[PDB]
Amino acid sequence: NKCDVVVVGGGISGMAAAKLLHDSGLNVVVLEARDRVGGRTYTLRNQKVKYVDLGGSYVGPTQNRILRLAKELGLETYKVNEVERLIHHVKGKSYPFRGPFPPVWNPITYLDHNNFWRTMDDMGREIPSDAPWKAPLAEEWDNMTMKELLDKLCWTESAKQLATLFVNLCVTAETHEVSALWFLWYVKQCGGTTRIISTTNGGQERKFVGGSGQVSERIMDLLGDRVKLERPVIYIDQTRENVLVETLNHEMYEAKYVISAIPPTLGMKIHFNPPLPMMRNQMITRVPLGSVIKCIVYYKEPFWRKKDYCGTMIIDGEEAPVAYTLDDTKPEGNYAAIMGFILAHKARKLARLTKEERLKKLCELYAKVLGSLEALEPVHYEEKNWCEEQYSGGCYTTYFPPGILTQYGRVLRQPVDRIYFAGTETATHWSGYMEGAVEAGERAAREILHAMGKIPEDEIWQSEPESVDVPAQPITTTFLERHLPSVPGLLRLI
Amino acid sequence: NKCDVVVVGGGISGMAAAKLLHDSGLNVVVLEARDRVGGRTYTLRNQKVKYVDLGGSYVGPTQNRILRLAKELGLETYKVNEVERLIHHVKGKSYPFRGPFPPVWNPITYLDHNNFWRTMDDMGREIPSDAPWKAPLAEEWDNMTMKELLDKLCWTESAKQLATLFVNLCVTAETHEVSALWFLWYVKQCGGTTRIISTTNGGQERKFVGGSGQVSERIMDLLGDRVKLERPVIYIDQTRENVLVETLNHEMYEAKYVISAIPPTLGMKIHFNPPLPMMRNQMITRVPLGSVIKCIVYYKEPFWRKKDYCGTMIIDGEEAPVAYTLDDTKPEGNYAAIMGFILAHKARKLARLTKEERLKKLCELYAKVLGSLEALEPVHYEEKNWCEEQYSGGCYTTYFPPGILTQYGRVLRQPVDRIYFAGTETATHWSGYMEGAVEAGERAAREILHAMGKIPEDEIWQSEPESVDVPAQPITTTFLERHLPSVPGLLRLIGLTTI
Ligand SMILES: *Cc1cc2c(cc1C)nc1c(=O)[nH]c(=O)nc-1n2C[C@H](O)[C@H](O)[C@H](O)COP(=O)(O)OP(=O)(O)OC[C@H]1O[C@@H](n2cnc3c(N)ncnc32)[C@H](O)[C@@H]1O
Ligand SMILES: *Cc1cc2c(cc1C)nc1c(=O)[nH]c(=O)nc-1n2C[C@H](O)[C@H](O)[C@H](O)COP(=O)(O)OP(=O)(O)OC[C@H]1O[C@@H](n2cnc3c(N)ncnc32)[C@H](O)[C@@H]1O
Ligand SMILES: CN(Cc1ccccc1)Cc1ccc(COc2ccc3c(CO)cc(=O)oc3c2)cc1
Ligand SMILES: CN(Cc1ccccc1)Cc1ccc(COc2ccc3c(CO)cc(=O)oc3c2)cc1
Repeated sequence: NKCDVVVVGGGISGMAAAKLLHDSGLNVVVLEARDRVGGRTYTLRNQKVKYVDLGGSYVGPTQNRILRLAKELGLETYKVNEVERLIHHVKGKSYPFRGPFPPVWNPITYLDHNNFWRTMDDMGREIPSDAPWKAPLAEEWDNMTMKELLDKLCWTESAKQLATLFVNLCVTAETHEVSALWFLWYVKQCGGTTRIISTTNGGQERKFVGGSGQVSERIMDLLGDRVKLERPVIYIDQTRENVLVETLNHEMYEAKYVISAIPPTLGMKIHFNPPLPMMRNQMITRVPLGSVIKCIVYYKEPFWRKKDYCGTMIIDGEEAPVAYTLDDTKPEGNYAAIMGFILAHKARKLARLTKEERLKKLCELYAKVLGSLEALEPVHYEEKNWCEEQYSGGCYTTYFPPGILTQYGRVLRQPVDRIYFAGTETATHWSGYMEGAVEAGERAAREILHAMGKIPEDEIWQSEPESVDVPAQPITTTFLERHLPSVPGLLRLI
Repeated sequence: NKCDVVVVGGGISGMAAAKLLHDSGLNVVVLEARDRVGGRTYTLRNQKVKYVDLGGSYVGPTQNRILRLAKELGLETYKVNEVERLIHHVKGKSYPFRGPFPPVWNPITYLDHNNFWRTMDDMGREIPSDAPWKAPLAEEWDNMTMKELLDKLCWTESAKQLATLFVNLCVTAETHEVSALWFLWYVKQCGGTTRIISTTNGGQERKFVGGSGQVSERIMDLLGDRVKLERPVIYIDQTRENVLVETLNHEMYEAKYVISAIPPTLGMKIHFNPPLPMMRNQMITRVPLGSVIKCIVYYKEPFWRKKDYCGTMIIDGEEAPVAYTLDDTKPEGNYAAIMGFILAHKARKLARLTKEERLKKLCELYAKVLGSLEALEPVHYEEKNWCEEQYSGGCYTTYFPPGILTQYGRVLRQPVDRIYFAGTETATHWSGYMEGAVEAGERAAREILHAMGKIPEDEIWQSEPESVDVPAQPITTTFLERHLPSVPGLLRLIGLTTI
């Protein structure tokens, strides 16, 4: 019935918001559509896997809010295995390498590849994190897909395939589907190409012991009966003195304020009175989520480490179901496993198959990439197709098609009367990640503390001290990386 | 509570479906979200306008189903005024012309222009109406925006600017927003470039006496109390023997089948049990509608006719609020009016102005374009911003961004258990129009008649006799239009001849 704030959605963002309001002395209710909390994080437990992250999993340096929240809740991290060599599989062959991205040996291709990622970072430096529509070339860049940008920029097929794989892996969408402006903002607001792609010293450095689902679960433990499971919100009425929020199971919640902590497009599942203003009414029809099946094959031992492979595979080409993998073995060396993503159009394609059919295809691919018959002998398999989730819409995050971010992007976090907007999509650092979810939940919470007169405006956005446990090292470039010419640049000099 | 078929949506599609099902003996209920039927058609009546269409309005040759439905309901059509000259306004100057598109005198530009719409129609013939994703180059065309297609095809800026305006007018979206495959399909399934753009012998030839809103209102008259206004559907449960459909005002309806006759993305407003299959689940987050404000400025007299202007203006330029107008004078010659569209990014930009400020900007534009100070003397104004409609999502219709139609297109009208899909977006001919609404509504109803064993499979898709009142002149080309080279084709002829 009555409270101070109703939070819609019990993902990390909603939970982080609810925890902050609760800790400040307000009465909060969290309305969650599903029979669980965690949303796009989900940790499955059984005896075969012990625990496995089937959704969001990795955290790394510069993600200081999720690390502080998780540490307070009593969680600890361990490092993803990256002691041995990475593998780039291209044109049916495996090339082992060390470092964040595969070395290029052909000198023309080297120039072209080097220029491409240098250029993504250069372009990013002109895009404000909190307002990408204010980039000097915002409209130009927003009216191009990433496919067009890559066709203009890449002179070699081989750099273009690498760059395409990069886009597919970062945002689980095809290059032709996404705005260039949006994608370039996305990379930049994670701290750039190196930081976004890297395990060591990057976004995939670490996992939580026991799974990331414990973040949402432990906050639920704190809030007790204030969290209502299987309460999908259908109706929010703001015509009266207090805000009225109705659920599908026929309950009514009354509050001074609401935090919407759901993906923007899932706003469509709610009937509003009065209707939303025009820009938000259209925006929420224009912002899909990507497509991904997360797949984990278990083995008796981490047999790849014997061949001096870490388990990371970057896999080129149309025929491979999986483009990217990481070692998902536990810290102790047991429950050996490879984690792989079936991305974008391959997710639509292979979802038709049975679970056993997908396992066979993955095992045969890994046998080829890792060069071991051991890969043909899985002891267990887990997978989740996030495309089929009614209350997520896909994974990892919301992508913006061409034209949308400049026309509608301004309204993402704009309050609608007494509704404030959270969700990772509204963050300005690591938006799309669990880190963004924390930033956005806590920021929306503090917007409401400010509307209530409890805090000054300058405390709505709060900086975060660096994690002592997971410090950031500088991102560096070499002299040659910075000043080698592009392919057209070399041509002009001839 | 109990019936044979619940129809969700009381637009033309829903009402056509419900009418067919009722006439064949079944017990139907229509659940409509709004306090009125008609959806994206809406006829306003007051003493200043008598009546005016603020949404869907025009019908034309080849739209035989809406013409038949309208005629059986006791409606009549009249011709939109195209007696005098059209105007093309570009770079601040007005160029009167006759015929469907502004003729191009600069020969190079002529070749480029000619080639552009010829290539639109050529590519269109590659694309099956009922399965655009089966075109031989479906993938390549779908992975491209219309902006990229026009940048490759137009060797002159003037052709490119005309092509851009064509896309904005047809689908109320920017060239960079829409899939090339989708747009080429959309045009082809309307009968091609000429048919879609034309007043005489095209989509905009006629209007209903009294407004298009009467189609929905008259079917509601025939169905009586079976139509339920202010029943937004929130929940559809298919787990039991009978389908359960729940509304926001707390009513439960129980049926054998459901027709969903709402724009695909407004399917998001419904919670499904069991959950939708993956492909539909994602598809309905990927298919927005366009952006338009429809504006009608009333004048003492249709003063433009006296200058030998019919009232049609094709207006190119960033400063121009309105890109296209038609004469909206009553057939009796009174309530003189100009109907205009504010399209795509201009809808967004100008929505933040007041009604009075928008009227002012339109008048100043019309005055310049028509060369007439009388345009600054309006007697009345009406407008409707469709972008602000919770239960439409925009107008005229749904567009597909790059990559969506090939990946998700095949599930648009794929039934989900005992839910069948209508709405104009699921039609194969004049999808996006009132015609497509009628086609899709009647087809979905007949899918259900087949499921119930009342008709054979070959009667689901039914052809439509040609209107005797609105006969279709065929679309013809001249020899020169068919065989004149493109710009790069001419350049090839030049390089070859000089060797
Ligand atoms: C799915 C996924 C995500 C993911 C990733 C891999 C996959 C396969 N890998 C990641 C990673 O390694 N590291 C990382 O930091 N993030 C990763 N991601 C993304 C990450 O999981 C997400 O950014 C994050 O979990 C998003 O959190 P947020 O709190 O913003 O959103 P959410 O989890 O979707 O929660 C929304 C909740 O709202 C409920 N809901 C939806 N509709 C309603 C209604 N109408 N009423 C009530 N509740 C509603 C949802 O059920 C959900 O719980
Ligand atoms: C908006 C517009 C449309 C239009 C046009 C100009 C404008 C500004 N010009 C046209 C023209 O000149 N000639 C023509 O043939 N078409 C033109 N268009 C398009 C035309 O209006 C539409 O194609 C057509 O009206 C679509 O009919 P359909 O029946 O397919 O779709 P609808 O009208 O949107 O009806 C949907 C109904 O469903 C209700 N609804 C929505 N959600 C719910 C829920 N959850 N529960 C119950 N009911 C729901 C809507 O309220 C609506 O009545
Ligand atoms: C193909 N690419 C080329 C390249 C790109 C940029 C700069 C230099 C070279 C190398 C590369 C290496 C590793 C990656 C991995 O990137 C990600 C990005 C986001 C995630 C996420 C998102 O949360 C989850 C995850 O499990 O793994 C990820 C992995 C991408 C691209
Ligand atoms: C700019 N263009 C150039 C061109 C386009 C194609 C072939 C040759 C030249 C000419 C032109 C002229 C008129 C039009 C008008 O097109 C439409 C399309 C759909 C509608 C619709 C859709 O319902 C409603 C309406 O009131 O007006 C429309 C008007 C478009 C294009």
